[PDB]
Amino acid sequence: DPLLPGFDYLTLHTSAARLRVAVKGSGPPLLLLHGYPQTHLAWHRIAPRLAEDYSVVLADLRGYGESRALDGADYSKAALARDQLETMGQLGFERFAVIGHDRGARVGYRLALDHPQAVAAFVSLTVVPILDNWAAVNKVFALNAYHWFLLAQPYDLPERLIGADPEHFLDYTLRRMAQGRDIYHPQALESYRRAFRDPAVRHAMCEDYRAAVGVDADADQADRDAGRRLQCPVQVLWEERPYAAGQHPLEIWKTWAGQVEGAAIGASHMLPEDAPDAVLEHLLGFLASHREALR
Amino acid sequence: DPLLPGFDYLTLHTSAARLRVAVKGSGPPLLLLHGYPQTHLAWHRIAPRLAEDYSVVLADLRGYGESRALDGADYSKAALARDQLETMGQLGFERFAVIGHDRGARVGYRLALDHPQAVAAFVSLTVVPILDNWAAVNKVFALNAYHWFLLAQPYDLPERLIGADPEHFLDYTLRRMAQGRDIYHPQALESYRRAFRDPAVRHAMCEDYRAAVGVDADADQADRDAGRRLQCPVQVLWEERPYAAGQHPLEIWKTWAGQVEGAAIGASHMLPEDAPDAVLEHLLGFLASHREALR
Repeated sequence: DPLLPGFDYLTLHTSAARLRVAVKGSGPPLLLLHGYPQTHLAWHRIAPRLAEDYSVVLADLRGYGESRALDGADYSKAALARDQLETMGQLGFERFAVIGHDRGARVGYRLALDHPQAVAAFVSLTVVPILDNWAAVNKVFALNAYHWFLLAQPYDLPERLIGADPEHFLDYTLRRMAQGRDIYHPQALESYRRAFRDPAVRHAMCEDYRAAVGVDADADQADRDAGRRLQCPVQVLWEERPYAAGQHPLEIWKTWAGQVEGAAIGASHMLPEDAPDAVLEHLLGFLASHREALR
Repeated sequence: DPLLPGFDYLTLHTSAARLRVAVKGSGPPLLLLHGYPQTHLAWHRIAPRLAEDYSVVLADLRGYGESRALDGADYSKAALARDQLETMGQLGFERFAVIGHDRGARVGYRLALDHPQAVAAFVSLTVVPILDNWAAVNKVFALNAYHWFLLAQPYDLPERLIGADPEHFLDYTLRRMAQGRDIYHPQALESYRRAFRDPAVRHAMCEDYRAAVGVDADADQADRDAGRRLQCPVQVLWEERPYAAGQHPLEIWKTWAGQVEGAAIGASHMLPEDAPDAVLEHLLGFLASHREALR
């Protein structure tokens, strides 16, 4: 079966970037933002169903997939959030919903915090804000999430290590993230592979991880200091696994937003590809219940 | 000037290993154990002065330098501590002092805990027990010490990453550890380089880091559970830098031993090569004050 039947592939030119987007549908707009180490194809099992009722926009994040900075460039969440405002603006949308997974949910919440008039609703798949992740670091988190600390090392240490046999590191990572499950469509896999083989993409990924340690975390701290919260309805869909005290995703989001719901999904971290029907059921229910927000 | 003038280079055959040792001197025995990513040459600025008054034994740790396991082998601190008992035994010593740096101080304290009748005195350069290190893990520790979490990843992930351009990773690490200071004698450097270019050595280093997460930490927990402490005089020489509450090396050692002294040294982590005269002053003073222990 076809990946993204009827999606129109575009390149958009912004002030700081050349961005790959794919679009389909009619009605209220939804922007869907993939994570690491993937691309917009990560949404292939979800986006077509959504395009039956909504305007659907899929982007590659700056530096990932086929999207690229024009330059020394800024790969901070704030900067990639600006990319999203400009992308949706050009396509004709000043206000829209945002559904993110992994790094894209990080671009998502930054965008909703910086530009609350632009974000109608926000869905996070598997993510809480980086400020909360950093406070929870301990031995087992650093082991499970070792790459968060390797990829943030100064330029060019991690680029040299991951750049040696790129496809091997890519595949290993993907298998680990999926808990060994056969969820990667063979054609989407070659797309994830060719991006990771591009040294520019690997560099942009490292820059993302550096920004997570630094400027992104500073931004989140300044918001918590100001008591600034997301102003729209929020849904969080999380991986079913134990959460320590204070680390439950629903409880964490409730400290960032006045209007929060969510649900556990019995699949791996890679929710879009591993549990698309479960996710879709919750997404569709959430967007329906908040159709007034989308107006 | 010559590295290790008058040291006799030996190979010793134990039950589980083929070990490189270098020896010189006469009088009470001292065993000196290097750290990562080095070899016994790391002691070249200290060992000759000590051999003027003591029997001096330098070893390469199992898997590092020219030492190797006979096999699937065990690279846990307990196992390498057994190597030390056997090495000193063969050379004619049933009881001896132990001076360790970095990983060798970890072999050292395990040996002193498991075999208190064999250890007359113990010096740690830059090290506290791994149980204490794990309890202190937070965001900045995982960034500073990223390799502790990369090298512990399942076989063969880290071996593939570090094995790509070995000498480049080796040199980078060495420069980072020395805080950019020109402390590496050009001939000792080629020795550290040729070991790291050996895939067997890189594998043994990863196994060390895995054992630190697992069996080593379990061993330390079981000792603390039993209230078992080192029975000999202890000296700790530490890098002059800020220490958080409960993390001061002197305070930590006092929870592991009844007889503890120490001092801050104004140099980098690589104390044997960066501050040999400062270290020697404290070592010599400590061994002199405890000459009754050495009997």
